[PDB]
Amino acid sequence: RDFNNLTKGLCTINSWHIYGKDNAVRIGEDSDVLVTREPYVSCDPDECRFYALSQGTTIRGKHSNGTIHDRSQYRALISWPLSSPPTVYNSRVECIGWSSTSCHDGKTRMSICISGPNNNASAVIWYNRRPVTEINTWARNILRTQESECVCHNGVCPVVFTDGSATGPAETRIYYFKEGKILKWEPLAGTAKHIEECSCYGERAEITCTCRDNWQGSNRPVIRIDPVAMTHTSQYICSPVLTDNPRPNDPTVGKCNDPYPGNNNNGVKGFSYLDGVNTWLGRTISIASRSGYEMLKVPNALTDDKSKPTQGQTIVLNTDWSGYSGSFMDYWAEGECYRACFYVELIRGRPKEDKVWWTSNSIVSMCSSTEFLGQWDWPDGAKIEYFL
Amino acid sequence: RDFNNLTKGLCTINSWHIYGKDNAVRIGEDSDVLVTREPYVSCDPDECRFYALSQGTTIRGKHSNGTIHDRSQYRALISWPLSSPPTVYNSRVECIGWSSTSCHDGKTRMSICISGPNNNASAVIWYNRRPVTEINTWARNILRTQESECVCHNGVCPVVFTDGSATGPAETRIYYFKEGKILKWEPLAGTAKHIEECSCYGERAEITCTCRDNWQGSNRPVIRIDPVAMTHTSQYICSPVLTDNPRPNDPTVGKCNDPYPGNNNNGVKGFSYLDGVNTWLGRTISIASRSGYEMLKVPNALTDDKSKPTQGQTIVLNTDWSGYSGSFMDYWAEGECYRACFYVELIRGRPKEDKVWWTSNSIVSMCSSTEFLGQWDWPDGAKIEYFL
Amino acid sequence: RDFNNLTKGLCTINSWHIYGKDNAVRIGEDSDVLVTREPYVSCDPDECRFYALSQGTTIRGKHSNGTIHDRSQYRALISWPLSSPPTVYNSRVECIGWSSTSCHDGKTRMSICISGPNNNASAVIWYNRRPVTEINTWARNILRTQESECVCHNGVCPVVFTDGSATGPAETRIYYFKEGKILKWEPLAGTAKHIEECSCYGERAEITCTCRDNWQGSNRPVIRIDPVAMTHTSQYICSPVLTDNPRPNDPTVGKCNDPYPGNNNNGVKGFSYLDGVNTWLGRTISIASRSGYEMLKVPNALTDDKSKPTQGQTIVLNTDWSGYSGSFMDYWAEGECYRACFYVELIRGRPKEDKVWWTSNSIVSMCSSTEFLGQWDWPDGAKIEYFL
Amino acid sequence: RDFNNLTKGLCTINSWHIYGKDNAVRIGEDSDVLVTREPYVSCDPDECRFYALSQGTTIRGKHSNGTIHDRSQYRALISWPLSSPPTVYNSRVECIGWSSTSCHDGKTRMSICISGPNNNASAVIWYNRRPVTEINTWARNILRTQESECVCHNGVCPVVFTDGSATGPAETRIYYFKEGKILKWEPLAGTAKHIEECSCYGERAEITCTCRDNWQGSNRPVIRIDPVAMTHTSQYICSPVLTDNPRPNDPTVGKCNDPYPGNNNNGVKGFSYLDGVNTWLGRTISIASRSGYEMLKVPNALTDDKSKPTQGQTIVLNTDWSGYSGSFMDYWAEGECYRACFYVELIRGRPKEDKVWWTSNSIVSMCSSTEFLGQWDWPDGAKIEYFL
Ligand SMILES: *[C@@H]1O[C@H](CO)[C@@H](O[C@@H]2O[C@H](CO)[C@@H](O[C@@H]3O[C@H](CO[C@H]4O[C@H](CO)[C@@H](O)[C@H](O[C@H]5O[C@H](CO)[C@@H](O)[C@H](O)[C@@H]5O)[C@@H]4O)[C@@H](O)[C@H](O[C@H]4O[C@H](CO)[C@@H](O)[C@H](O)[C@@H]4O[C@H]4O[C@H](CO)[C@@H](O)[C@H](O)[C@@H]4O[C@H]4O[C@H](CO)[C@@H](O)[C@H](O)[C@@H]4O)[C@@H]3O)[C@H](O)[C@H]2NC(C)=O)[C@H](O)[C@H]1NC(C)=O
Ligand SMILES: *[C@@H]1O[C@H](CO)[C@@H](O[C@@H]2O[C@H](CO)[C@@H](O[C@@H]3O[C@H](CO[C@H]4O[C@H](CO)[C@@H](O)[C@H](O[C@H]5O[C@H](CO)[C@@H](O)[C@H](O)[C@@H]5O)[C@@H]4O)[C@@H](O)[C@H](O[C@H]4O[C@H](CO)[C@@H](O)[C@H](O)[C@@H]4O[C@H]4O[C@H](CO)[C@@H](O)[C@H](O)[C@@H]4O[C@H]4O[C@H](CO)[C@@H](O)[C@H](O)[C@@H]4O)[C@@H]3O)[C@H](O)[C@H]2NC(C)=O)[C@H](O)[C@H]1NC(C)=O
Ligand SMILES: *[C@@H]1O[C@H](CO)[C@@H](O[C@@H]2O[C@H](CO)[C@@H](O[C@@H]3O[C@H](CO[C@H]4O[C@H](CO)[C@@H](O)[C@H](O[C@H]5O[C@H](CO)[C@@H](O)[C@H](O)[C@@H]5O)[C@@H]4O)[C@@H](O)[C@H](O[C@H]4O[C@H](CO)[C@@H](O)[C@H](O)[C@@H]4O[C@H]4O[C@H](CO)[C@@H](O)[C@H](O)[C@@H]4O[C@H]4O[C@H](CO)[C@@H](O)[C@H](O)[C@@H]4O)[C@@H]3O)[C@H](O)[C@H]2NC(C)=O)[C@H](O)[C@H]1NC(C)=O
Ligand SMILES: *[C@@H]1O[C@H](CO)[C@@H](O[C@@H]2O[C@H](CO)[C@@H](O[C@@H]3O[C@H](CO[C@H]4O[C@H](CO)[C@@H](O)[C@H](O[C@H]5O[C@H](CO)[C@@H](O)[C@H](O)[C@@H]5O)[C@@H]4O)[C@@H](O)[C@H](O[C@H]4O[C@H](CO)[C@@H](O)[C@H](O)[C@@H]4O[C@H]4O[C@H](CO)[C@@H](O)[C@H](O)[C@@H]4O[C@H]4O[C@H](CO)[C@@H](O)[C@H](O)[C@@H]4O)[C@@H]3O)[C@H](O)[C@H]2NC(C)=O)[C@H](O)[C@H]1NC(C)=O
Ligand SMILES: CC(=O)N[C@@H]1[C@@H](O)[C@@H](F)[C@](F)(C(=O)O)O[C@H]1C[C@H](O)CO
Ligand SMILES: CC(=O)N[C@@H]1[C@@H](O)[C@@H](F)[C@](F)(C(=O)O)O[C@H]1C[C@H](O)CO
Ligand SMILES: CC(=O)N[C@@H]1[C@@H](O)[C@@H](F)[C@](F)(C(=O)O)O[C@H]1C[C@H](O)CO
Ligand SMILES: CC(=O)N[C@@H]1[C@@H](O)[C@@H](F)[C@](F)(C(=O)O)O[C@H]1C[C@H](O)CO
Ligand SMILES: CC(=O)N[C@@H]1[C@@H](O)[C@@H](F)C(C(=O)O)=[O+][C@H]1C[C@H](O)CO
Ligand SMILES: [Ca+2]
Ligand SMILES: [Ca+2]
Ligand SMILES: [Ca+2]
Ligand SMILES: [Ca+2]
Repeated sequence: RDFNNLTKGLCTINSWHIYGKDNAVRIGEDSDVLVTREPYVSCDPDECRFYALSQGTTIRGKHSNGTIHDRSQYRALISWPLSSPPTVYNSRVECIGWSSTSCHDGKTRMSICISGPNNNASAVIWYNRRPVTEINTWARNILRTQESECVCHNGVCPVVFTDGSATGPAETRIYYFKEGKILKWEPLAGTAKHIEECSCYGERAEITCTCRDNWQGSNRPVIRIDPVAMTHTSQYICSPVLTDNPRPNDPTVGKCNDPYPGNNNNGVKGFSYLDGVNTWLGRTISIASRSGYEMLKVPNALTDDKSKPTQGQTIVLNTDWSGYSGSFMDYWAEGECYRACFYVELIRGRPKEDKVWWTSNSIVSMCSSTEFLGQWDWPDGAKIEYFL
Repeated sequence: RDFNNLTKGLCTINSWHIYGKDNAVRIGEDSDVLVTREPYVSCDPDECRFYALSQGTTIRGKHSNGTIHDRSQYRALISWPLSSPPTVYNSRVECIGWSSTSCHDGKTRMSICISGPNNNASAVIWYNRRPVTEINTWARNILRTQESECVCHNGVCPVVFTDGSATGPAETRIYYFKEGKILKWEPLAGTAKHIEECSCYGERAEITCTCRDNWQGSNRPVIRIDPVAMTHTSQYICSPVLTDNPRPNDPTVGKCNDPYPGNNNNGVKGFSYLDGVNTWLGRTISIASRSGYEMLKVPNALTDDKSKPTQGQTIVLNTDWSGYSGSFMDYWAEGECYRACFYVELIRGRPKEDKVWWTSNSIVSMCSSTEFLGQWDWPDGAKIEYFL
Repeated sequence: RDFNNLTKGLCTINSWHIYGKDNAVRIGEDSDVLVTREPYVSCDPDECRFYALSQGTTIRGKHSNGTIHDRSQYRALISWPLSSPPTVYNSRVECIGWSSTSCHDGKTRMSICISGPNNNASAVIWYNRRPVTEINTWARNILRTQESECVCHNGVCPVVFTDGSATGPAETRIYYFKEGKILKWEPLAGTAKHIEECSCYGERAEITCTCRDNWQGSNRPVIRIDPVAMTHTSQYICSPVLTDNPRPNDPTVGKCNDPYPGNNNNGVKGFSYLDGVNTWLGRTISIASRSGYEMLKVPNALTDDKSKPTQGQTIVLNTDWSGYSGSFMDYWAEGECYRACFYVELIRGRPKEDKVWWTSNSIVSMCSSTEFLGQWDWPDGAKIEYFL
Repeated sequence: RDFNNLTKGLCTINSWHIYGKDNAVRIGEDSDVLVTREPYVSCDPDECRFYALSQGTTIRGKHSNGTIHDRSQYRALISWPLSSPPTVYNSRVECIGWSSTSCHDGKTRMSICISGPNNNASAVIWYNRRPVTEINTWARNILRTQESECVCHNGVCPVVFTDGSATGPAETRIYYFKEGKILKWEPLAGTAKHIEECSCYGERAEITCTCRDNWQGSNRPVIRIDPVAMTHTSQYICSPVLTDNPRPNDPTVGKCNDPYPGNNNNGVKGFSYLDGVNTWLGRTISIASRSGYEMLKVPNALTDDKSKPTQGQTIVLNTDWSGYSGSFMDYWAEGECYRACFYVELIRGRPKEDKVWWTSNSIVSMCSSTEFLGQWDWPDGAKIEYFL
């Protein structure tokens, strides 16, 4: 009925409780589960759902052969009920394409899918399940966006896009949408040197995005957006607790306004919640591959170039595969504060498990507790050998 | 609540963006997907859906053997959520039969299915999911209709039917329905010499249908209908850019009031949007078979017998199978103009791929953009060899 | 909102048009379709659905072995969307048991299932999807009811039950329900000598049921019920056009108040519409087995012991299996009269096709037209050999 | 709209009628049915549903190997339509974990899942499908709860938890929730010496729970809770009709305030309805294993240490497997009294049927009748050999 406004601050994060888990690959071993990757979670005022890019085949289907590839005509943004698997029979298609974002503004949902060949991609912006706006590639090199939910304030839903090189300077733009229409866009500003796959959350009328510097940075760039003034800035997380992957070993002092060097041309989508002493960072446990996942409480990580962990929680053991992770919150829960949440994509199959011809994932997701809860670990749980 | 009125003109068509794609044959390789053909798309005020004639079997089922045949007791008009595949578990049956049309008048949906043996077929007209009117065969030779959506204006939904020869003069009638009841019908008038499978759209209180002259014409007949006066006329697209299939090579000058010769007794359902300089024609790229699909901007194609393309867009490469194509619009979108849309049926299996015993299709669909968007191609994507 | 009242007469029946067909056995060859038998159709004010007794297994499942048996703990009344098949994933369970009826009174649905061993069965009467009343066996011999929809008038929904011998005198009772509670019951009166499986319809405040005399009659008993006075009478169809199965050949004169002899201890559920000159009878074409199905217009069949057909329609060829048939109408359609409808169960498998270990059916259903429509035939369409 | 209040007494229980049965294992032999255990039933004001702990795999799936284990990261509370099976495509996930309860307070549903390793488990309390409260393990030994529905009165929904030894003293707490928040909790009081898996029901503003003393008792402990004062007491069922399993043979005199000895360190979840002369107890027929199930009318069982059966009903024969059983009622049915209901879990597979590698169940459920209804027995019905 009214546009949602970001009027609350973050709740105190003292631990993470289990929120949703779909066990998709385990169940998909013998049921009609779509192959996916690049999942996320997003809430409407009455329902929270799982989202992902389908590969337009089931995991047991012969067409799963080749699904390591990221961009094909057979991909689509799909959504499905929380903690169910993305099946053929219960998945709703939001739009067609191989890069996406989606968010509800309090009245209805905007969803964005990019499709096309590398040199001629375009974004279609859907609002209230109708296409409204289209945006053509500006740099003719894989126009691409967040792969997790956007955030809205009073109708204004900013979205970060990047078009251009994955291994050198690219052209990043912030579009400010309302009802699916472009109110304004700006080129990237501040000191972030490369931006991909922003993970965003909203509190007290401000939107914070933690992104992936694929080119040089093992610290993560951060964009902070004012959705009333429609202006932004960017920097890196200052902390020596480095949160991309792959990455070098943690130093004692990080970098605020430049990429922390050591790994070039690679990375993973990730997120953080940056809120003074209430600051938690996600990362893979391995510095080498997408294995393991932990949350670390790192007070003032954004602004303190020597901040180190004061607390932590294991999400996925380093003997289990992880993948993309990102932020969402239920902006429509009752209560005085917004409860931080996140998901981790648990990638199975290629390239690490190459006895199968497919790549897919399942999802685990947690939200914060003000309790100090006991931890478990949350692996995908499938036995690859069953698929041989 | 009120009947919809065609009060808008067409938006400017500067390119086509991806709208929906179900990847049915790829997914159907290992999931319970119904065999179909003759698909289309149609919008209600709150939802747009895929439609097709089911063959009353799954593609992996042994009963798919023989589904090259067009008319059996096991066919039905089914609909299903946009870009999902037509599965056993998510397909809604509209009515029983082997030829159909369907359209929403703003209050509720009329759907029409024809069934019966060739010499004794009948149409049942459903309105608000109840049968209301029945129409018996008048020429005792395969009573048949549009195979794509009809259009309504103030409750009046005209529908084109043909009964009689596919290879000689036949009896074409235009019925004017309201709430499922016959207000009036007229025999075909104007200069179109044979009519099948009209693809219709509505703008500024007028309904334009592009049809298939199966008997002699490689140019397409056009019926223009006034749904207030309930009168119509017909002619052919004047343009030398010939849009049936199979067809001869394009000439320099077309024919306005007669079939353009060169191919007899064959054709394919197709469509155009005819709007002065804003005129786009669809066709197969091959002149010989249902391969490839392109959109061509052909200014004043309807009225200019020498008009040639000023712009174009590839939809399906000539190394991929196409099939039937037709028009629909979301008459209930917000905004100042109606956004032209279309689908292309991507036929797989027999007769061209005869190593399988079945015939089926999947669907791709696009709508117009006022941007000049980059193009991709959109094949079915299934590997027939997986089905061997 | 209000109880429905039977305030209309029957429409003129000049032919039958196709209404619904689920092709369940064809589709069930390779999808998760439940084994059923004893199907029917029943309308709510907003929706008409298919109903049947499930056998609590799929047709391809190993537990379909043995489903020739009528009464087990694994049966339930299920319903599902019109013309879809009864699948595991789309079938709604109404209640548990192996004999049923169901009807909507304009406010909500009453459904009745009987379960139990032969000597200790009981009916549970559900209303608004809650159990309300229970009725214990009175004759300790397979308490059983209509296997097709009941009819309501001003809240009053009479239902016919029989308890006792299938091959001799039994105890038949008519219960008058309102909101699931017993207002009254009466023992069978009039001249019908044995009653099973009544097929009912309602017009002008009167409910007519055509039933099965399993003991002696090849003519069908008829119960006429006044749902305001809650009284009834019974007789047989007088016509020599005999409509049970198996049966002797048709005579020239039938019997009004006694069973027409020639076949003992056997029969099939069937129906008629008895409305003066507007009278149509259903029967199997074979006098020997459940093969073929036709509708015959037999003016004054109920009251004229020499009435013969003046018109007819083939529904199922005598080279195709039929089965149970029964009546329903959409009491909530718009218009001045009620449109007669019926279904025919198309039984496949045992005992006639004993190369499979299962028994199941699919459904075909038609409603009357005031047109003289062309006829087709409507077989199940499955190839038993595919199931070997 | 308003919180439900327990304002009715129990209806007179003269027998039990069949309520729901899903036949899950029979159907699951060839369809995508999830492996479960620990099922129950719970009503909302408009719908009653089946609930269970999923094992995050189908029964035919290779991941069903190992599902004898109770606690894994792949378990979740799921619900699904009454008498349908828990399939991949129709099961709704309530929350993630391996121990649960759920109840509707008249406005919305509270659901509670516990997850974690044995020494660090936590409960998450969901209300209106959002997480609201979290409770950390207090005794670091498998925090666990009812495995059947809780009961609410005026918003207050008490829940029994136990943390600590299964074979010695443990710490049992009663939490009083409202809108998902903790109003109060108390440590267990009264004379019950060990509490697990309480089966609860509500009448005349009082909640009665029959539980499992795993440590020493073959009589069942009972907790009676006042949800207005938020206080409780506990004792055992006094009756010599002993209702745990395994158990010694029935004596002539039971124990009111102590465990009846004979079996240590084992038991099964069960229930009773304790209402003076209207008192019925459930138990397994075997004293040795979870085989058979009967209901016994035992007047004043709670308070009379010599009470013996005056009536009974067989639910499951002693030649069929049973399992957990528990109580629920439809608090929103019309009428002057609440109708007692219960379910029995029918466990199949390991450890008793060890030719399969899985453990699963199906469900049967009954409600009371004021009639003296004939009895049937209600086995799972699957043939284990089909799964070999
Ligand atoms: C039941 O559940 C409980 C709740 O989960 C669980 O208790 C939790 O236990 C976990 C696991 O131990 C704790 O997480 C750790 O937290 C560490 C920080 O806390 C320490 O440091 C603080 C600041 O000085 C102290 O305040 C704090 O003390 C207080 O709390 C204590 C409770 O544990 C209590 O006993 C104390 O007396 C006191 O009150 C405490 O001493 C955190 O540092 C640690 O993370 C590091 O270690 C992990 C390896 O285990 C790494 O995976 C992680 O990445 C961090 O180390 C890496 O990075 C650092 C920063 O750069 C580097 O310095 C390190 O060298 C290391 O770097 C290497 O590895 C990297 C990752 O691979 C790589 O990138 C680098 O390049 C390099 O190779 C962990 O998060 C959690 O906080 C506890 N929670 C609570 C509320 O207590 C309990 O155990 C369970 N109970 C049972 C019975 O099972
Ligand atoms: C990224 O995305 C971009 C957007 O899609 C894409 O750019 C697009 O490129 C396509 C593919 O080239 C363009 O489509 C073509 O459009 C042609 C018409 O445009 C020409 O002619 C105009 C009129 O004289 C000129 O105004 C126009 O110039 C302007 O625009 C230019 C941009 O391309 C610019 O460079 C110019 O300087 C200027 O500003 C331009 O010169 C259209 O004619 C063509 O269709 C024909 O060709 C296809 C074969 O390629 C056939 O499949 C098609 O059927 C048409 O040819 C057939 O039919 C004609 C009519 O009868 C016959 O004359 C021909 O002989 C031929 O007939 C044979 O074949 C038939 C079909 O099989 C058969 O039936 C016959 O019997 C016979 O055998 C095509 O549609 C598109 O317009 C561009 N869109 C835009 C906005 O620019 C860009 O390339 C992508 N970028 C990258 C980097 O990949
Ligand atoms: C396109 O669609 C059209 C619409 O469906 C279709 O036309 C229809 O054609 C069917 C099939 O022929 C017609 O059904 C038949 O109707 C017969 C009754 O009509 C006749 O009798 C009337 C009364 O005297 C005449 O008024 C009537 O004449 C009028 O209409 C004519 C149109 O056909 C027109 O030409 C005339 O000039 C005139 O205006 C007409 O003469 C009906 O009797 C018949 O049923 C019997 O026959 C079937 C065998 O074909 C049996 O299966 C059926 O059971 C009936 O016969 C059995 O039972 C009788 C009663 O006891 C016995 O007397 C018989 O001996 C026989 O009994 C044996 O078999 C039993 C069943 O197995 C068994 O139980 C017994 O023991 C014994 O063994 C049939 O229903 C239909 O009415 C036409 N509809 C219309 C509107 O015209 C048209 O053909 C299709 N067009 C094309 C081009 O394909
Ligand atoms: C059609 O449907 C009808 C409705 O279901 C069905 O009739 C029902 O029949 C069942 C099965 O017989 C009845 O259930 C039994 O009820 C017994 C109690 O009723 C008796 O005792 C009363 C009190 O003295 C008498 O009032 C009562 O008489 C009245 O009713 C009669 C109707 O049957 C009528 O004929 C009379 O004239 C009169 O009006 C009647 O005499 C109940 O005791 C019995 O339960 C015990 O027996 C079962 C074994 O069959 C055990 O499984 C069960 O556990 C109970 O025995 C065990 O426990 C007792 C208590 O400790 C011990 O004393 C026993 O020794 C025994 O203990 C062993 O076994 C235990 C379990 O394994 C073990 O734990 C122990 O350690 C030890 O090893 C049973 O519930 C039902 O009440 C009838 N219902 C009605 C309304 O009539 C009818 O038969 C069907 N009709 C047809 C035609 O099929
Ligand atoms: C899931 C998994 O086995 N992760 C291990 C981790 O347990 C660990 F052994 C590791 F060496 C690592 O990268 O930390 O190697 C991973 C595999 C490797 O980095 C890419 O092949
Ligand atoms: C899909 C496909 O292969 N189309 C080719 C086109 O690529 C092309 F090669 C063609 F020759 C054509 O008709 O244009 O032949 C088609 C096949 C043929 O016309 C019928 O067999
Ligand atoms: C379906 C079918 O084949 N019906 C034929 C009918 O075509 C016919 F040949 C018949 F002889 C008949 O009963 O009319 O026999 C049926 C089979 C038989 O009565 C029982 O086996
Ligand atoms: C289902 C079943 O066979 N139950 C029988 C009962 O029929 C019975 F024979 C029994 F001995 C019993 O425990 O009563 O043994 C059960 C199996 C045993 O207790 C554990 O293996
Ligand atoms: C939480 C848990 O492990 N519950 C299991 C249950 O899954 C189930 F497996 C079970 C059982 O079947 O007996 O026992 C309980 C635990 C007992 O109550 C002893 O404390
Ligand atoms: Ca990087
Ligand atoms: Ca032609
Ligand atoms: Ca008979
Ligand atoms: Ca015990």
